[PDB]
This record gives sequence, C-alpha cells and structure tokens, in this order.
Amino acid sequence: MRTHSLRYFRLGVSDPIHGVPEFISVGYVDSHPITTYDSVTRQKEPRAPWMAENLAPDHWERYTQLLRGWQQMFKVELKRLQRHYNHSGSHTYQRMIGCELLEDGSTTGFLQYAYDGQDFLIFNKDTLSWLAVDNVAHTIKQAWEANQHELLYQKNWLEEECIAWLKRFLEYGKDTLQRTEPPLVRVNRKETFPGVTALFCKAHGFYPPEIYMTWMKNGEEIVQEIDYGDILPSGDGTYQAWASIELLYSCHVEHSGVHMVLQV
Amino acid sequence: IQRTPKIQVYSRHPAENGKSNFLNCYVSGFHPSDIEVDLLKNGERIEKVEHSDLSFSKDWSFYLLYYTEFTPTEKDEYACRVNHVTLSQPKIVKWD
Amino acid sequence: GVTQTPKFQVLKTGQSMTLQCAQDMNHNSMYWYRQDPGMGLRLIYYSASEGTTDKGEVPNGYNVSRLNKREFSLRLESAAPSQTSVYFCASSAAVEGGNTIYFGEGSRLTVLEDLKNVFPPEVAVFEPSEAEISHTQKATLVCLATGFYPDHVELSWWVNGKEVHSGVCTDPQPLKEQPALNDSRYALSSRLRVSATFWQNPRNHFRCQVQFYGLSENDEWTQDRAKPVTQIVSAEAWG
Amino acid sequence: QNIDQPTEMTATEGAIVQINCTYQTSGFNGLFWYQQHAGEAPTFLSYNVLDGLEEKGRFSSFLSRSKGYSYLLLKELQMKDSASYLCAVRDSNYQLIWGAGTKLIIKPDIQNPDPAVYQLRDSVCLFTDFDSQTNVSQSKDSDVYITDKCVLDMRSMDFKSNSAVAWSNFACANAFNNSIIPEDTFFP
Ligand SMILES: *[C@@H](C)/C=N/c1c(NC[C@H](O)[C@H](O)[C@H](O)CO)[nH]c(=O)[nH]c1=O
Repeated sequence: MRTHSLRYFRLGVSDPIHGVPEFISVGYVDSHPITTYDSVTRQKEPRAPWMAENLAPDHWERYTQLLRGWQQMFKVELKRLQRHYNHSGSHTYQRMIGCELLEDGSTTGFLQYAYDGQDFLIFNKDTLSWLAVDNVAHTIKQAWEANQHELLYQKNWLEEECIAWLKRFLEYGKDTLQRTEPPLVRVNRKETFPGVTALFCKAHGFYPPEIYMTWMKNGEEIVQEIDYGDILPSGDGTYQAWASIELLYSCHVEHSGVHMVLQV
Repeated sequence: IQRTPKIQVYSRHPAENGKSNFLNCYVSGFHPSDIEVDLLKNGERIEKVEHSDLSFSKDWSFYLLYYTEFTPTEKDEYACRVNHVTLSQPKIVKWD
Repeated sequence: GVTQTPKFQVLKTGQSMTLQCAQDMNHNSMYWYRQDPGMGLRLIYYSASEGTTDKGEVPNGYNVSRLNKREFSLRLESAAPSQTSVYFCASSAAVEGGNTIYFGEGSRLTVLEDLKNVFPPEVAVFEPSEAEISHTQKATLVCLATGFYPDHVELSWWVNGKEVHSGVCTDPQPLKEQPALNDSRYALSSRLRVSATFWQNPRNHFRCQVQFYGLSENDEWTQDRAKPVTQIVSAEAWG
Repeated sequence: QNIDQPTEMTATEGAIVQINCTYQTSGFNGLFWYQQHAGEAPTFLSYNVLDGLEEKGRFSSFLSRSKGYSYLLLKELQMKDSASYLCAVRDSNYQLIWGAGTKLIIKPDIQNPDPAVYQLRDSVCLFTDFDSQTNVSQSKDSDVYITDKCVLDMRSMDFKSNSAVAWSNFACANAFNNSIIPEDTFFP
C-alpha cells in the first residue's frame, strides 16, 4: 500500500481562559482523526465510524482510565516546565507520538514535545536519547535518560506496538484510507495586468490528499516561478489544490500512481 | 511566539451562481488554540454552520474547517470572520 | 513505600471490612490484587490517578475509594467465605515501561460462617535427645504450635532474649490435624539446632514464640471458653 | 490471554537454574520478573522490553519478543533463593497480566549424611541428617502427624541439615515406616 501513519497528540494549557480545556488528546490515522479525549468530557471517544464499529466498549473504557492518568501527568509536567523557565500565566505543553508504515515495508517512529508551540525535546529511538533545544530541556533530558527501562520501552512502542496498532486501524478503515478518488483537473487561462497572462492548473475531488502538480515549458521543468496552492479539504472527504504560472505550457499532475498532462 | 491564523475561504466544488454548493473556511497555522470563527452572509452571521474539532499539526500549530451549504449569487457577499489573541479586532476574510 | 493494614483479619460471613493502603512515592497508578493458591495475582480494582477508579478482573463483592493521591481503600461490603485470601495493594508512577510496581506487605483475610471454631495455638518445646548430642555434638530443640484456627500464626525463636534465624527451620505450610473436616485445625513445627556445648550451658534460655492473629476487642464472644484474641503463646527451655 | 511458567523447580545449591516464562498476549509492552518469599510481598527483580540478556549480579533476565519468551537465570544458587518467582507482562492496553508463579526449592549440598531418628521430650520424633535425595511421606494414621523436610543452616558452623518431625497420642522406630528411610539410619 501507500505510506500511512498513526499519531497521537496531547495539549496541556496552564491557566486556561473560560471554555478552553486544560487537556486535549487526539489520535489520527493519516489525515483522519480517530480518537478524542479532553479534561471536560473525561472520556475517550471515536472520531471515525469505523473506529466505533471495530473497537468494543472495553477499549474505550480502558483508555479513558489511562487518559485520566495521562491528563494529571501532563499538568504536573507543565507546572515543572513553568517553574524551570520562571514563567507565570498561561503556557502550553504539547506531545506528538507516532509511526509510519512506508510503501516499501520500512518504518519510522517519532516522539516529541513542545513548550509554547516550539520544539522542546526530540526523542532519538536509534541512540536512545533525548535532544534538548535549551538549558531547561537539558534538565529534563538528564532526568529522563537516567530511566533506561523507559528509553527501551519507548523504542519498542514506536517500532513494534505503534506499527501493529496502525495495521489494525488500516484494516478497520480500509474503505476510507485505502481508496482512491482521482482528481478532476482543469487549466484556466487569463490576461491579468495588461500583457501578463496567468495560467492556473486546478485539481479537485481527490483522495488521498497527496498530489504532485507542476508546470512544464516544452517537456522541460519551468525555470520561472510557480505559485502553489495548499491541499485544502473540500469537506466531503476529498481535497483540492492548484499551481499557477505567468507568461508551449503544460500542467503535470501525479496522483496515486496515475500521471496526467494538460497541454495549453 | 504566537502565530496568527491563515484563513482560506473557498467553495467545495467550482462555483456557479444559482447552483447549490458548500462554502468552506479553513483556519490554520495558529498558536495558541483559542479561536472564534463565524461564517457571514452580507455581514450577518450564518446560524447553520457545521465545523471540525480542533486539529493538530506536526509544527505544533492548530487548524479547523468551518462549512455551510450555500447557493452563490451575484448580489451575496460571503465571508469568514476570525478572532484570535494575535488579532486586535476580528479579521473578516471575503470569499473571492 | 506501600503501607497496608491490617496484616490479618478474621471476619464472620456478612461483615463489612475496609483494607487501607497508602503510598508516599507520589504515584499515580494504584492497584488492589488478591493472591490465591494455584493462580497468578488477580486485579480486583485499580485507580489510574487521583479522581478515577475502575474494575479489574474480579470486582464482584468489592468496592474502592481513591481517597486522595496517597490512599486507595478496598471495601468488602458483605464478607463471603470465597473472599478468604491474601490481598496486595500496589502502586506505580504510570502504566508505561520505565515504572516499577511496588507492593504492600499483604493482608490475609479469613471469612468464616461463625467464630465458634477460632482457636489460639497450644505451644510446646521439646528438649534435644541425649543420643543426638553424643552422636553429632549438635542439639535440636523442637517447637510445636498445635490446634490453632484459622491458619494466622508467626513462629519465632529467641535465644537469651534475642531473635535467632541461624539454625532455625519452620514448616512453610501448617498441617491439617483433621484432614477430612472442612474446618480442620492446624499444627505447625519448628526446629532450632545449636551445638551440644551451647545447649549444655545452663543460663542459655530458649523461647519458641507463636504470635496468633484472632479476634479483636470489637468482636462479639458468646462461648463458655476464653475469647480467642490476637495473643502471643510461647514455651521456654534451659540447658 | 496467557502467561505460562512452570509450577515448581528444584535445583541444588551452588548450581544454576533457568525459570522459563512464555507469554501469548495481544500486544507487548514489557515483561517483569518479581521475587516473592513465602509470606512476604513480591519485589521487583527485572524489566525486559527489547531482545537480549540483562545481568544483575547472580541473576540474569533474557527476552525474545519473536519467540514470546523470557527466562530468569540464577547462578551460584543459595538457600535464600528459595522463593516464588513471578512473571508479569504489560499487554497492548497496558494490562499487567501475572503468571501463576514458579516455586523454587533449593536442595542443600549434604556433605556428610548421618541418617538418624531421635525421640525428644517436653512426644515427638525427629528424623534428621539425611541426604537431600530422601523424601518424607505423609502419615497414614489420622492421629499421627508428619511434617515435610525442612533445611536449617547453622551459619557459624558452615553446616546445613534436613529434618522431618512426627508426633501422636506410637514409637519412633515405627514413626517413619511410610517413608523410604536410609539403610544406614541410626535408631538409638
Ligand atoms: C486509544 C488507543 C488512545 N490512545 C492514546 C494514546 N496511545 C498511544 C500510546 O499507548 C501512548 O501514547 C503511550 O504514552 C506511549 O508510551 N496516546 C495518546 O497520547 N493519546 C491517546 O488517546
């Protein structure tokens, strides 16, 4: 199959404003949210019907318990970071853990933290160490690296457990995740400011979101600037994007092993 | 370091006046998480507005999708009003 | 680390009971297990952090309260004989690897239909055989704790007022005096071996002490014999 | 689902013993080895999550994730090593599944056996000084009480010995008739 990923995020907010949770934890398979938990609901809930349909109540009940523990731990860790930095008021703490199953069968794993939305600690599962961005992160790194059992446990979770969870979830959501919805592509030609013609290459209705679009002048890649539009969710499970140039021109689109040419 | 939201207003399908569609407002790249998003039709708030939960990016910023069913017309001006800490007053982003 | 009380308890069928547990390790995770012969520890209830509790494998007949971050109580609402077991409280910082589980000292609970068979032990000391002293130049004193019920005893040896471990052997399990009876009473033996010359010295005092865990002052007693309360029963010997 | 470890293992003091543990769980988040002395609380010995052997003194812990198996190795066996060894695994949902445990019995190395049956006084029979290969059988009569063999260690003398006690309401000459007692047994 194509490359797929499993990730879980955690967000801790010290001193939240009214109506903002103190703790949120959300899971994703690729671009799809799969699970959700916050300090308000205090429950782990499915975010995909295929997650709800395939995991029995005991899964949700068990993880709700673990998340209530993780919630408390996150708060304590943000308080310790704030004291180290000597910061008052509202500050954020974040975590992203995950893995990828590449098309070739090879795998990647990641575990990282942020303080006020900036990189804080990066786990290196290959050297079994933490990369500290500053002196406070260094204090944490020294404490965490002294726990050898935790470093080893983490590498096994990243490399083995995560990949097995990803494979399980991929099977559950195969009708959503493993499908292909090809793009509908068009080219729009227009004279803009007098003398300057803009050519837009617009694609929509596609799934997965990963799409390559470029512009070529006589079979060779452009030497001028191409403006790229972001891959945006249309709201129906499909995506849209574009690529434009000014000025023999052709738009090239690659999506899920299928290549397309629109000669202008 | 606080990051202001990128606000992108676009239709689900290529838009044609008089033909039923969906207007989307994709709000992304913001930090911290507290945000207020409204969809407006002629400067007036649309009540029937569906939205995604707060979403997390690998760069630590957040994103959301706010949408509503609509039939575009020459007379109607559709917009997305966003407020965030990085903004002094709400930012009104008009649909192109 | 993990402090739990009581070490021993005798309950009548239908009595309510509370086992207390405290940890001062600033741990989030807390557990109540029961340990029974032939099987691994069975989780009754657990508490992932303060403010949360959930059922384990065997929650029926039990309830819990995570009172605060330090304390996790286990309650038996209406004691039943199947709840006769050894209960362990445990704690850990978190569930992930890199967090060791710490256990309490254990709580042995005996649940009986009635207390009319609770008996403290009869403790006797048997002096070394003169044939052994001649044959080996060593002297073995034997201690017997007989007729006790339930099996809630701790035997110790004291030579000249000081507890000894060297040259001591206590049976790991007691022996059923009435093997056919459901409520058979128990007998436990222990040996203390010294050199012949050590035993031959008069001024050398040997005491076999048996701590029995029975009824408390709060338990009702309506039998003609003495109330079989927690007590120390002992037998002594000299050279 | 399943954690399997032998019920009991018997080895000789000064020797080596390997306590096996195979697990068949839904996911794996590490394996623990705990030691539990009779009437005491379990205490942590090791935690293994990656493949290989960890050596902590006389004790070693090995893990093979592909084989779903671990072992606890005890070298230079001592009488104090007689305990129950508990195998535990955290599954994909972090549930700590505990094995039934392995009771480890250590046979003392009996240097100079001197089998004998002695009559004591306050009646009790003492069958002592026999080799570790001798097995003491339970009583046939309900009014006769026979304990199993017990090992005592006279530390000051570097001496260890086995013994079994018998008593009733009966003589010492016929007390251990149901057990296979040595031909050289001394009867005063
Ligand atoms: C339901 C399975 C939700 N899980 C969840 C997790 N799960 C991943 C993993 O077990 C955990 O992150 C450990 O801490 C890794 O050592 N993680 C998370 O952050 N949020 C969740 O909702």
